[PDB]
Amino acid sequence: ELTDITRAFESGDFARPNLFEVEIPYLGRNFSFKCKAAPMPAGIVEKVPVGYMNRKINVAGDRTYDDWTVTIYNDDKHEVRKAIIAWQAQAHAQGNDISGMTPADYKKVATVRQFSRDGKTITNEHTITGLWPTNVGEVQMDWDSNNEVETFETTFAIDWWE
Amino acid sequence: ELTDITRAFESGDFARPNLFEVEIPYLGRNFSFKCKAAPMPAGIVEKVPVGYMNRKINVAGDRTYDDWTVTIYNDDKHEVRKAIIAWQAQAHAQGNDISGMTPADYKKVATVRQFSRDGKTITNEHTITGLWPTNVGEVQMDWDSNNEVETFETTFAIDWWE
Amino acid sequence: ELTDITRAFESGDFARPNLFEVEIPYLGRNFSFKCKAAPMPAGIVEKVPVGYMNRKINVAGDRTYDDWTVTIYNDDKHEVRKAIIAWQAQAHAQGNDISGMTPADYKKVATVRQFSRDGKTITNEHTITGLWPTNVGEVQMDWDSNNEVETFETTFAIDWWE
Amino acid sequence: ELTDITRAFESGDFARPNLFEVEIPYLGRNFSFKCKAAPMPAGIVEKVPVGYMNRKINVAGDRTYDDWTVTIYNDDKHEVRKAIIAWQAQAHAQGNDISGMTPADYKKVATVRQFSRDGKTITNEHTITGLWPTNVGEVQMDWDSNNEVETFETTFAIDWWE
Amino acid sequence: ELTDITRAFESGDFARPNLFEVEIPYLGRNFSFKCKAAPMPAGIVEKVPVGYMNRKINVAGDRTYDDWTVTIYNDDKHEVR
Amino acid sequence: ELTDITRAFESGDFARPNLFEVEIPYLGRNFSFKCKAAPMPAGIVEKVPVGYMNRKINVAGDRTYDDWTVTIYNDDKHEVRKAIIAWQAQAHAQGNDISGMTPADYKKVATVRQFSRDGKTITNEHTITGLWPTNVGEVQMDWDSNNEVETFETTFAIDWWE
Amino acid sequence: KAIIAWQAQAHAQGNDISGMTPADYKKVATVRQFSRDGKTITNEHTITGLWPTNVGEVQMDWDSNNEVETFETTFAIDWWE
Amino acid sequence: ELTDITRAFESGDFARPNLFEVEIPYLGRNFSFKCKAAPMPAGIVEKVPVGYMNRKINVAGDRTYDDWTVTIYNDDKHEVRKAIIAWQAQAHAQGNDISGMTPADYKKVATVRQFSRDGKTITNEHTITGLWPTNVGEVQMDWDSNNEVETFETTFAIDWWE
Amino acid sequence: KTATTVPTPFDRINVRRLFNMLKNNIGDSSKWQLFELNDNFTRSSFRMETSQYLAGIKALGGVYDFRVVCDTTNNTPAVIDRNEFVASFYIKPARSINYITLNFVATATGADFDELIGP
Repeated sequence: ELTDITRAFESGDFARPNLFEVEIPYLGRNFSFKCKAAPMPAGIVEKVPVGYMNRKINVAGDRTYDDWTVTIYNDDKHEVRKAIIAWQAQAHAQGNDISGMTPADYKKVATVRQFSRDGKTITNEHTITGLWPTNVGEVQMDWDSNNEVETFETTFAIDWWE
Repeated sequence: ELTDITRAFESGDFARPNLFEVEIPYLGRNFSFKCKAAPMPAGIVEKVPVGYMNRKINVAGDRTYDDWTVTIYNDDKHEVRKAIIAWQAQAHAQGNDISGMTPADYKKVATVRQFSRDGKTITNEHTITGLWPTNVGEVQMDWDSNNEVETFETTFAIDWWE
Repeated sequence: ELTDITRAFESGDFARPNLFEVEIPYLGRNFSFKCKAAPMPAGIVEKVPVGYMNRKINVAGDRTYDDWTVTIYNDDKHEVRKAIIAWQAQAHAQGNDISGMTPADYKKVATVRQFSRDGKTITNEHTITGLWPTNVGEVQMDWDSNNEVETFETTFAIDWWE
Repeated sequence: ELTDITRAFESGDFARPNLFEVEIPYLGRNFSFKCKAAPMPAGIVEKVPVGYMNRKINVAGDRTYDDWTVTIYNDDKHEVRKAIIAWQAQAHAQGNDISGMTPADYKKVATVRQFSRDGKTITNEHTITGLWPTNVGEVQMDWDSNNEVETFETTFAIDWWE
Repeated sequence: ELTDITRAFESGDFARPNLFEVEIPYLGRNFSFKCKAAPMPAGIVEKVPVGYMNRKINVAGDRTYDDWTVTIYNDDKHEVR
Repeated sequence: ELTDITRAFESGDFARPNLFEVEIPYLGRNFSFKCKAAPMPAGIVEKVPVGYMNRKINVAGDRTYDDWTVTIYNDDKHEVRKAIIAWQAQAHAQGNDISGMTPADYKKVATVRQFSRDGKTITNEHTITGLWPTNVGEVQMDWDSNNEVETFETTFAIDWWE
Repeated sequence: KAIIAWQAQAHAQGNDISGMTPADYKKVATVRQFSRDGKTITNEHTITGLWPTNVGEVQMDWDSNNEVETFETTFAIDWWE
Repeated sequence: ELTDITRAFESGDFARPNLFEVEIPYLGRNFSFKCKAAPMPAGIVEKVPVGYMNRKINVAGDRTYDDWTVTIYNDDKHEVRKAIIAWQAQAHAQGNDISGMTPADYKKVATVRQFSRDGKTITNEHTITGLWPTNVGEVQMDWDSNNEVETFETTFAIDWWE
Repeated sequence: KTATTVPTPFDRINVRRLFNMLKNNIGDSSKWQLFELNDNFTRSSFRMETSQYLAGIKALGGVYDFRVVCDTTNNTPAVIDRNEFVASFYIKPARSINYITLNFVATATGADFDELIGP
């Protein structure tokens, strides 16, 4: 009966936690090749307890979403990091200005995909609506931190995903 | 007297923490082969202290239940993950809608079983009444996360088990 | 298609987390050669939730900045540590005095740079406006702490960076 | 250009985190040879945020000092530990008395020095004003704690250092 | 100058963290041979800050003591426990 | 076609692993005749893996150097061994002192040469910059160790070679 | 001298702190195995993106007589075909 | 040019790894004739790496010493082995006592000498300060171990040598 | 548009500047084969290096695909005996968008997209 596990992969394989890409139209093609890691989003609907006598039964509460945090490789001329900060600069101006554009301007759409083990084929695809970068991570530069490529985290807020 | 330990297994063996399956009728046969891990539920009845003079004696409080958290292997076409989210979508609509069905609709029954070391035989079986998925876990996808199959946690609320 | 990763480094390389220097005009040339580590700053714009019906949508809050913490090698005659404390002494007098100069006096400008893998070339450069040293770290001296050079952390406050 | 690091040690070397001594006149010469470890003090000036519109700019707050904690080797006749407790006994009497002397009596001066790598030469020297021992550490004696010399921590309060 | 460390042990040695015993008269001789570990007590006198202008100077507060925790080997007939 | 191997020695011969000498100006001429063995240095540049999808591509990390270990014949009056230890004594004093000179004093230059099979001619020559003796080996003297000349290893640290 | 002068492009040997872009210091290489007729090649693999991560020491020694000088070199590779 | 090797022995010969003796005043003359082997001590000064940009330069760390291990012939009445153990018995009592003398009592001086090939003449002489026997080796006695004289190793700790 | 009136593949400025970039790189790499022998090693060297170069352009997206042709199929002995060496590069350059056509259709109320378009 051990062959029964094949029912767990009628589709042809297990999904693989590394065969993925992220597309963000605002940032061009090259961002999709520079994004190292990204959690495929959580879906949270917190329970409400309703008491009767001395027992409690649960009912569905109201949906909420956590932030979405990616990790990026940075190139030698910072073509991503300068673009992410220049995007955040529309939400609230970095530097000496006290300004920021309307929500319709700084919100953007983004898409996460996971490929089949044939690299041609997309098997799951979620759009994420209304990204903007709430926090662009520090780069912890250090003369003892030798033999790594530069990476940083970025934490987008989201409105919903589909 | 060391043979006395045989009294600990009159039934023929110790129970094994891996000879188990989970059935959830809503999700068809294939879910039972894709569910990797599931705690056989806790049963909690919190004590009440009653004081007399300067000492305290305990009495039985009122029963409560914690959430039930399973872990799932995901296949290459997400036949489970899309189904779990499409179930949660009845509790509160994912995306741009603001809707959700009555509790009689999105609640479901589920069953946990543990087998004997003869794989034919079921020796313990608990029904869990009124599952629904309060939280479908993130999948932490990452280009450095090579040589693992994709897994995620899911946390169901429950009303009781028997 | 594996060659596609070359799009991640059109600029010629990944950025390296150790090819950096810090300049602080107040402290002369030699500080730039004594500064061991420094995080290239974070940029934080905390989200505000706006509720509608039973869902929430996010809007941009108001920008804030965390402190900037560097780490320094110290030389045998403390030419840095005595200078950093003598700078802090303008913000609030160290010792038996109860005095401190106007903000225009103790604030200073500073600059962080990252070089290309050709050591001649600067590819990114951020000014940091209005440094002053809020905390000059302890040096944990100890007769068992043999075979290390002396280092300490220093935590500057900042007004903004560009 | 790698020789440039020599600018980090024009003075002749890096400072070493073990070439130090502590002098406390109250306790005679021998304390200076029994003091194992001591952090060269921190200097803390906590920032105050001043808000304008929706941004904040920082200004210098008011200086404060943390406690100063040393570690001591103890000799077979407790010539240090009995002296430290007999010093603390002036701040508030140990045992069955309810007494303690005026602050002018139990406060003392102390000095921390760091030597050059020529053991003859002192290169940095801080006085610490108004020590007294707020906490004399336990000695965790134990029959399994074999092959160590006895050490304990002591935490002095300080008024300032220069 | 390395011989200077001998000033740290004029008394003849460093103290050793295992050459100790505990006596408790109530429990007879045998307790002293059954007590495995015991911290030689702390002495705590918590500081009080007195503010002047925008600086603070410290003065001696009032003495307090923490509990004293030992560890015991137990014999087959629980004569200690 | 076997004569083709002559292309492997257009220069006139294979290099020979014994036609070499070491010069260390600090130690006079005679050291060059007493040095028995010395590895012509390694050059190490450790790889960094950059992951993409589920494959990895390599990029050049940051150069490092191992120590340089020679072996010496010792003469009946220890004119080398006393000199090597008296050199190390500047890095940190041997015996009862606690002292050591600045790095500019105890660092030295050294040169390795390999000769042609005409003993007149030098064909390769590497300078090694900033030697100092981190470890002067034991001499394992023994009454059963008859019929050998006395030899010991010495392990210099180096900054770079050219 | 050529292998080290190649490695010098990946990260400069000596007192410089420099190194060229990956497109510059990577190279192609080919391994072949011949038939027992020395004219004929029967298997041939290209190796893509060599560069010399480690050029071995030469262990020179006055007792090491009657050998020709040899050293190991360890290239990194991206793939082979 | 082969006669050039004579520069390696201007002093008159190579040193010989067997023309040596060990003197330990505590043990009388006869120990010097019973000591079979002894390594003339190592001198170790471990390097410290100081990083700059992506390279590292070395600086002198702090001197340390390994133990000193000799090997001894034993006579038919154990005049050495009983003396070495009776020396160790002062460091911590062997048998049923729980006692041991002050360091000034059980520490001793020792001297290693190497002779010229004229047996009259001493050419190198190192004192070793503060010996004591940390480990007196087992004698592996065995009825099959025929045709050897009895030998054992002994491992002294040392404070320094000169 | 370059100034051509006759049709030609090198019509658009981007295609012209692409073939300039190639000619001015491969026309430097090839200099290292002047005064070599036209033996098997020289051919394999020039094939491997220029393929390695064009693979970079293919990955960055300047050309959809390319072939390098350089062996006995054109370096026949009738070429060797006159001190000549030959190679052919077949290169298909990238297209581009030039003309964008947007259609707006102002359909009625009712008449819904599940009928007209059918998602």
